[PDB]
Amino acid sequence: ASLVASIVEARKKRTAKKNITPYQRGIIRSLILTLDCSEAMLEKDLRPNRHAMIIQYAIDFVHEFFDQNPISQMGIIIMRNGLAQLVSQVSGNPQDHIDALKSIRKQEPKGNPSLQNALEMARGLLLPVPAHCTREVLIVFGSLSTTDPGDIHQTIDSLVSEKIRVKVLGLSAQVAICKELCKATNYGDESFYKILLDETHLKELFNEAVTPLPVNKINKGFTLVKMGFPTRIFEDTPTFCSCHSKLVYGGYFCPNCHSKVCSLPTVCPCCDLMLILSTHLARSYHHLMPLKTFAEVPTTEKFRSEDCFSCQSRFPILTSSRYRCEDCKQEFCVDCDVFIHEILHNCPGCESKPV
Amino acid sequence: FIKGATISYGKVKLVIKHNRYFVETTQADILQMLLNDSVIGVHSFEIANESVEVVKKRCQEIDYPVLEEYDFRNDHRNPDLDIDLKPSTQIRPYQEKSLSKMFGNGRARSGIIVLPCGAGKTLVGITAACTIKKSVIVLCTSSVSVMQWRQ
Amino acid sequence: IKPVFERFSSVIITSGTISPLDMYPRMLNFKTVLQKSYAMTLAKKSFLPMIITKGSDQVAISSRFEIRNDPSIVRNYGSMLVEFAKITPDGMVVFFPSYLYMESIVSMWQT
Ligand SMILES: [Zn+2]
Ligand SMILES: [Zn+2]
Ligand SMILES: [Zn+2]
Ligand SMILES: [Zn+2]
Repeated sequence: ASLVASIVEARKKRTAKKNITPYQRGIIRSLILTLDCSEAMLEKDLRPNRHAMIIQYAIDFVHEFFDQNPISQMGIIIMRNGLAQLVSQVSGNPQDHIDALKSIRKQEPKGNPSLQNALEMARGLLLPVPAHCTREVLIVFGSLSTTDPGDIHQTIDSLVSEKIRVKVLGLSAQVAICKELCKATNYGDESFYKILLDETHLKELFNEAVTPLPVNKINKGFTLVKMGFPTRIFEDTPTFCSCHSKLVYGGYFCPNCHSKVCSLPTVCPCCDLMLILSTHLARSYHHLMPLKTFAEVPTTEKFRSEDCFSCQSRFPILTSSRYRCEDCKQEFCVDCDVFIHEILHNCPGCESKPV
Repeated sequence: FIKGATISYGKVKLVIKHNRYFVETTQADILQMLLNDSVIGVHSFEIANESVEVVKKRCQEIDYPVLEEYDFRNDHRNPDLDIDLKPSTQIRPYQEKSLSKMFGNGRARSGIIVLPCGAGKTLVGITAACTIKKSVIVLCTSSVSVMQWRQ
Repeated sequence: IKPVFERFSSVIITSGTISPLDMYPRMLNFKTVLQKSYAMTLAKKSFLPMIITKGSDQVAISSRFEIRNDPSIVRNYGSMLVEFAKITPDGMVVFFPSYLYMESIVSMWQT
């Protein structure tokens, strides 16, 4: 009954994932990572520490977000001891955020939260943000209480007026205020306020939260952006960079002012334009067209092939692990189907199928 | 070895009928085996009460062991000492298991308990006295220590 | 409620937690033409009833009017109060049979 339980849990997951839709999602993103050094995250119920696995899983999320969404920029606000602090603003450089993260790892967490203070200066950080740059904040919380200098509801209505969507990730259980926050922040939706059960589910929440979020018709931002690629020149001399003024052997040229920069994807510092490559736009076409799930055929029918169409391995008999792409009508194994849906972004059976 | 480790349990019983060791048996069936041994001197008889210590050894070699399992509640003759404890004391589960060792039947099984130092062995003995609830005395070859267990 | 009975035929009686039913036609000299009870056909259980007869120290607990001022059982009761105060997300209510006893225990608790 182990395979039957695995099949019915995969059915429940498939019922959750039936809504495969090509929604327009948040691409030009601006992120704030609210963190807390409070005394609640000192508890050794988590091994070695709540704050420990916060530090390492935050480093992993920083890497995953800079990979999956390179063109976006993400900031870090730390809550500690009655007043929140800023250690990293929004940047295309992960290195500064990683260095701040390991500085927080070196230091001790202690304090008590002021979520209104964190939201207020997060509001000020997102104040000079363009309209196409979507404003999103991620929230972690290890407690059940927060004292705040003033009322939270004016802050709530003001941030709703600032057109923001926010996910909140609590430690213990659901809190009614954070549920209301995700409700009013996310147009009545309360799927944005989720609580973990263990570290495996916690990491799964991180891997979900790297992904972009679909955007509504009513908050329409249909416009154009003035984009331009830089040109890499493998130069023969140590040469000054525009930003840090240090002598670099090779690098890029600006498409307009011909200045060089250390890294991509970054704006120009001089003529002030976003300079990316085809990789960064190429990173999210599998968001732009998704990959619909593949028809796991039953063992009752006769099959076109009794071995895998892709990895070329023979199919088993009690259950039929022959998973058929509806866009290609070729059955694949469970291993190849899971790997293609998690990594690959084209069906080779659909490459075989002529159109 | 386990099969040969089968004893005449419940078959020999000494009762102290007011400082008088009456060595009963549960049946007359025990008496015919017991009379084969002649070191001595339902059915009891005269034994030198100091010689009980040596004939306990002697019945260990002739493999009919006596048991000491006090029916204090059925011994109405000895005056009970009904003394309880406070609820603030907390019995640890190994002490609870130790209390279950001599109270598998409720009759006070006599024996040996050795525990590590500082394990509240005084408190375990106090609990054992508070559930035995009869006339009872405490012995130890010292003075400063004996008065501090009194305290 | 007698002049209600002889004034109105269609006298219909209901409540939420009236259990059992039989002593109410005893305490009130009447009868019903029919009476039964209803329990919900809920999908999964979301109210969680349990009976706590002992603290985490395994000490029997009661609120009798004589042993109500027993400070050891009081300390147990506040160990329970501490452990639900640490974990309460939104709201939690405690009742007792008598308000003087509430004021007595909360007075010494604050003390
Ligand atoms: Zn530079
Ligand atoms: Zn430029
Ligand atoms: Zn395969
Ligand atoms: Zn296909």
